[PDB]
Amino acid sequence: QVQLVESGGGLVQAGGSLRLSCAASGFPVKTEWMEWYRQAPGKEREWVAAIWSYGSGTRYADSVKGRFTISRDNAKNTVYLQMNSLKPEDTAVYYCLVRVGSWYHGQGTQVTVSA
Amino acid sequence: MAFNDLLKQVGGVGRFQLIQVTMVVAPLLLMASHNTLQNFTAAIPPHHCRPPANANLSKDGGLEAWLPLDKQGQPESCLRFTSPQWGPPTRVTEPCIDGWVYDNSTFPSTIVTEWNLVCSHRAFRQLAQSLYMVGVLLGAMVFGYLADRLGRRKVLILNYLQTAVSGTCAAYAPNYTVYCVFRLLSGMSLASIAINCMTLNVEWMPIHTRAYVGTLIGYVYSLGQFLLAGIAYAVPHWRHLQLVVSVPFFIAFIYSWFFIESARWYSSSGRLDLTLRALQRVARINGKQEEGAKLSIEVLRTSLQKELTSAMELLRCPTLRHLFLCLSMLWFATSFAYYGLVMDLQGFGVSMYLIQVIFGAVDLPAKFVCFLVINSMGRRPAQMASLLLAGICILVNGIIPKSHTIIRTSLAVLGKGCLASSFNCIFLYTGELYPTVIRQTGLGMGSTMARVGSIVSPLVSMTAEFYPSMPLFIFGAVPVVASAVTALLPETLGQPLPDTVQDLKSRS
Ligand SMILES: CCCN(CCC)S(=O)(=O)c1ccc(C(=O)O)cc1
Repeated sequence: QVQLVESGGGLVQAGGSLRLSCAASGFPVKTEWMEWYRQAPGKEREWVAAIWSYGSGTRYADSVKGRFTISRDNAKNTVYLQMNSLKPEDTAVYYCLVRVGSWYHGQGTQVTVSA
Repeated sequence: MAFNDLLKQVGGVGRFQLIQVTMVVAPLLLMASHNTLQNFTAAIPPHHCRPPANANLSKDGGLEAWLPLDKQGQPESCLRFTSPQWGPPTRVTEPCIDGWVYDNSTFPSTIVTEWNLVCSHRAFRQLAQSLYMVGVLLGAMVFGYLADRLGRRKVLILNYLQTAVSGTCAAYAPNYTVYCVFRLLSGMSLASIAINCMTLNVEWMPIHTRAYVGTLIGYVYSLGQFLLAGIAYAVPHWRHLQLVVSVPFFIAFIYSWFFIESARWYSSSGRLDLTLRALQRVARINGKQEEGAKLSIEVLRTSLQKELTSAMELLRCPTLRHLFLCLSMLWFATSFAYYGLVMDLQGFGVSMYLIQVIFGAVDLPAKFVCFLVINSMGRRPAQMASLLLAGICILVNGIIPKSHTIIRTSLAVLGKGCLASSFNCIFLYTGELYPTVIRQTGLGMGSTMARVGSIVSPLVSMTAEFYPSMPLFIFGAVPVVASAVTALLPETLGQPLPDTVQDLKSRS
């Protein structure tokens, strides 16, 4: 099958940087659509950023444009996601999919912004 | 002495010779309308999965927790999440089995909105056009042969009635297959009326009016496609617009009941009593009777006897088979590319009405340019030119990203204009190239293969899911090859106009 274990959950004060990565298998990091979505407590799971196949392009969110960075790594078949100047409302449970619509969904990683 | 002599005795410019032709060509406007119609009827508005009704649409997050975005930040076409949030305190994706939600921003309700022809089994939209064009070809064959067996007035009446009823019932069609069969019948009638218009008008007109007939039919075609532009700008609903473009055949049938049958067909049919009656009637309508009084049964009997006195031999002769194959392949490629170009305007960005009217505008200058080049430089070099510019237009439109709009639209406009010019050029060349023995059958074969290409055009365009623009790639690849083959064929700037199969090798 395909595994999508993600790690990087922790509590960091606002303005810090946290690197989040998902351990993928069964496919390359540049052969399929790759996106990471966030689900805040009481909010809806909204798309944040994505990485296409073969580095076709990079997209972000309207509230996240110029706020976070989405990167991939084909060596370990993982995508490293890091953000700078975390907003107080950025605290959410992050997750990763397998495509723009795919049968594989990540387990989920929760991060805390606090103050 | 021939029929042209007695016609010029009657005239050729009189009141009848204008009212009959203009009335008979009047429905060609709506013919062009119906041929293009699927473009304004089968538009696909932006759409997405309908969220399940069990879950709340307000407190649960809104219209974003169920519909993944696309590459451009738009909702997915035919896919949705099973759950809004997938938290542990199975399959996640799911097709829109709870229906789809469209938008009424520009197009209120089209066929794809009425029957949900998206994603899986989305090819039915192109299937409808392909089957309509299959009906066109079947009509142009079988109805043409039936008309040759029986006549022209009655066949025109049947075509009018069939077109009107088929259009109305297709407008009020409950199920998809019913609509497709109604389109089949509509094409069956429409191709027959289209060809029989030209054949009747060329039969009733003198020898020095064929160019007049051609330019008139081209002008009416362009004005009718402009008329569709206007009508689409008027009424957006598909049912109302379908009825608006279907009724004028129904009303025109009433005054169509007063057509005059082809006197030449009657003479070729072997009977001359009704022929003499027809000439007396047209003389009465033309207002002259003293000269037509001398017209007696023996008068035209002594006048029309020289002319009175198929495919197997077409394919048997090697040179004739070769040039027929080249000509028919040219017809196929030209018609196929033209309808592939004109049937698609979704990825043009601009409004449908504006692109349609500019398409209407470009045709007349293209006709002028083609006439000038054929009367000054020649017909063949203009032919391969027009195909080269059309092909390059199509490929560069395909490769250029969708973001560019003005350049894409102008380039498609130029491609369509030069393709219509190539259409006039190929018709003229085929008419002036074939020997007189098989000239009519050669025109028929060219038309049939052009209809075959037009038939396969929607089939090719259906494969847009494999790659978003490779239908455009094929549309632009076909007539480059067509120009390549047309680069080799005998040239007709010596005005030979062959009449016997033995003459073609003499010229070349
Ligand atoms: C130069 C006149 C050529 N004509 C043919 C007369 C029968 S036409 O009237 O312009 C015409 C009709 C129908 C179609 C089509 O359905 O593809 C295309 C062209």
